[PDB]
Amino acid sequence: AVSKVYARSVYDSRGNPTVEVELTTEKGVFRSIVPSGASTGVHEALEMRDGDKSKWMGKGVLHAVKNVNDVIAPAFVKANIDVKDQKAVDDFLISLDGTANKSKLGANAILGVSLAASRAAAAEKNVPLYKHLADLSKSKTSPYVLPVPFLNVLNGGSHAGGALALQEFMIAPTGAKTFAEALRIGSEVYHNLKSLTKKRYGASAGNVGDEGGVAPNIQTAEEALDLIVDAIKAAGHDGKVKIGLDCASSEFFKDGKYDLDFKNPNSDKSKWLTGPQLADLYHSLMKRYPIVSIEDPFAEDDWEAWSHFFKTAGIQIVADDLTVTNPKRIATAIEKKAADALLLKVNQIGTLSESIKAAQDSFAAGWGVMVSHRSGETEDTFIADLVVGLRTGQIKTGAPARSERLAKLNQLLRIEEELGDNAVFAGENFHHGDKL
Amino acid sequence: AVSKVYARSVYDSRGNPTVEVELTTEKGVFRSIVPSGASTGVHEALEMRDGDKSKWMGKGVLHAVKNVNDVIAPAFVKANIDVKDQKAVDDFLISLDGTANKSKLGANAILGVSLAASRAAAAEKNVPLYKHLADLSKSKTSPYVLPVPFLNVLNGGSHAGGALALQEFMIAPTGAKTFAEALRIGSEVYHNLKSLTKKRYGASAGNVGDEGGVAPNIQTAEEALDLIVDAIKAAGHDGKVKIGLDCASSEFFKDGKYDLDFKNPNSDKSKWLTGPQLADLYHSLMKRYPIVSIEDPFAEDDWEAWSHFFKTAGIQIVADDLTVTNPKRIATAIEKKAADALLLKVNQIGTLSESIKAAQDSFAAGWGVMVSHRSGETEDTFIADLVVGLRTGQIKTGAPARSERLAKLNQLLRIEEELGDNAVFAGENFHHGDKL
Ligand SMILES: [Cl-]
Ligand SMILES: [Cl-]
Ligand SMILES: [Mg+2]
Ligand SMILES: [Mg+2]
Repeated sequence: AVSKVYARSVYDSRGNPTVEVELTTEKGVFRSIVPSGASTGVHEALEMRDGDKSKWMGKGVLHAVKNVNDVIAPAFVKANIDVKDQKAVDDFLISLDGTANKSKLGANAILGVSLAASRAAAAEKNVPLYKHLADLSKSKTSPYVLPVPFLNVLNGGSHAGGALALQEFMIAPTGAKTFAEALRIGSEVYHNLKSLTKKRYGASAGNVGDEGGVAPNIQTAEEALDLIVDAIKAAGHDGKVKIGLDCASSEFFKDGKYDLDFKNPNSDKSKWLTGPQLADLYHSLMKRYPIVSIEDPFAEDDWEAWSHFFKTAGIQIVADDLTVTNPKRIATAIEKKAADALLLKVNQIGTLSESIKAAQDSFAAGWGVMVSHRSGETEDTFIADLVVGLRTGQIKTGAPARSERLAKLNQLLRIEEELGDNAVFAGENFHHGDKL
Repeated sequence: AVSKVYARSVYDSRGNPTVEVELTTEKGVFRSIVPSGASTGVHEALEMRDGDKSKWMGKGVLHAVKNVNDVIAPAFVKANIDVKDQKAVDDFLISLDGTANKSKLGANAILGVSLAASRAAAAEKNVPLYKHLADLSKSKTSPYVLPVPFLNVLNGGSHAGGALALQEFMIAPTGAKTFAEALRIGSEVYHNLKSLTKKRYGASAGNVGDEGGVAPNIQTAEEALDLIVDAIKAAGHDGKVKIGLDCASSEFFKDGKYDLDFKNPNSDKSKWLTGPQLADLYHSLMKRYPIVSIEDPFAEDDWEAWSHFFKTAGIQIVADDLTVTNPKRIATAIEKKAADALLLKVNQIGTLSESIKAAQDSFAAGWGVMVSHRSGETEDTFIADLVVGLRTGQIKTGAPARSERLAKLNQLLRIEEELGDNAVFAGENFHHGDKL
């Protein structure tokens, strides 16, 4: 029985405010912190921002906090809802908002409460969070599955100087026998990579981006890939570590063509590519490097490009901007066979219930689900329990640097330990961890 | 009653393993993570590192962990000590190790249990951690004092590629009326500095160092100071934000002199300074900029340079490498009137009791105490409660970026809200927060 609902403003990993919510019941006080999403998006749930240029550069969340304290709290408390019933909880908040995009209350206000309720329910049931999550999602818990962590290690695209258009380069320690082992190997690689970067690109090159990876001035994709290969070798993990890529192609998509030199204000339209030309480029890289996952290879609305590439690509293809954790977009993607893996951002949708259904719908279609962090994260470890609870076998939660990232990885080490014999590391079979 | 003591290996903010301890009592499970120190030091407690080049680059903490699990645990559990009795707990641990620098068990194995114990005691007493810490240190609780945060924003010296010899540039929002307000102001200036840096030094300049600050290629101290002044003005916080510096002079101390171009292998010995010459340089800066605190202005053993500068300097003078949170070093510094503020790194000593005694000893001599994070931090927020419990009025815990930093800052916001009328923000009187 919830006796109180309260919110306050706290800071995310990048120094911007975000919402923190507190739910109190007879078992104690349960908290959740919302990562940073969108205030102005077409398909996503909207996060409410204060917009007062006089405070926090216009990024405050006092309005959103006020919605929780003064709008949601009274009603919720009065409603006397069973927190164990996540669905009723979420339906309640949704109805209160009454908008399709949670634009009345703000998706940041709604979500905080959604997740806190889950924490409360787990305490009530006297079980760990991931177990309660497994219950809510009807996932197999015999055994449970630990995910392969896709570690951000190097960044390109809008995150760095240099011509390199591809946004994220990650490592996936699929060859490990345990999560703890996958994490150690991953950390060794990262360290080796950091050192090589400093050596070749200069000390300043060691500074990290929002997610903990480095971002030297790289000029080509081969350059970056070679670098990573060298780090794996140096760490002595050849054959045990694969590469994941986030092309974030919507950033260089122009006039139906893809500008690989989008960084050049003077890019040559002559050289811009068509989706098929671009597809051929990726096929080439795939043939030369151990790439096992590719996210957003094509633009958000370029359905045709995605379907074409999908037909002949043999690795996991992840949809991020193409689907924006949106039910309608997911349905379209599925039907068109545009990809086979969905990057799940709880905050893009706004409630635990909807998030769960999105994953379910995805699994039902034979697709994988990569649970993901946001660039502006917090010390909240929810996602760690979520990836285990949904049994996806794969998570994207930053480099093995910056505590907003590590906090999740650490929670995973904890979970694995606790599960003992009752859990398995997804390893090479991460694409379908739910079916293991 | 403690029924179990357990340790595991987790990762610090830099991706290095560290020790995590958990203690169980009838009230629950209590945990703590140790920040990263030194496995080698002449005066600090020794952190135990595995040294196996085949794992974690030689940084594992399996041995330290085995020490907790196989040596400390059994003995601790059988001892049946009252956790409320912090002295008994620490005495027990110290004796068990039997060395003066905790080199048998490792300071990292010891500290974890010391801290965890404090958490369990707070729960038993049914009070927030900061209150228990207040009780333990005999601090004044009416009202309580929230500290001024010294936020790292820009780095030089070892941390950057320009000629700048000084290591840390921090801002301290003394002019705010509340901790929350000081934090908001602090964040605004940080954002503004980041923009300006990217603008003048290039986008790559926006990447952060270990502690969340930027590290552009700055050539002079004025250059850096003016940048900060500009950031403060851009943010509209003129007069409310002060500057704290960490010269880390030991880094450029050589042969009795101070080489300000130590980064240059071509430093001209004819330009190396004497303590008094260096003292003059600092005086000039203090004249031109609003510097209210200077850390390690002279080398760790250069007692004479320190005492002399101290005579004439009218600002807080902080001791770091000079004291290494060591009782003998502190006593010496006090006696020689070398500084008036001690940087406290709990991990440099190894136990909570000793840390408290060190602050007490410092307060007794009229000095201030700046509670500090380590470069390798964690999601553990112990230090936030500690600064409040010791009533110091000043904490050094990184830039307002990277969750291993914000976690503490966010913890303070919570403490502040909880205390309500019962607390006050140190503001301009941070030097003597204990006597406020
Ligand atoms: Cl994001
Ligand atoms: Cl340190
Ligand atoms: Mg993406
Ligand atoms: Mg220092």
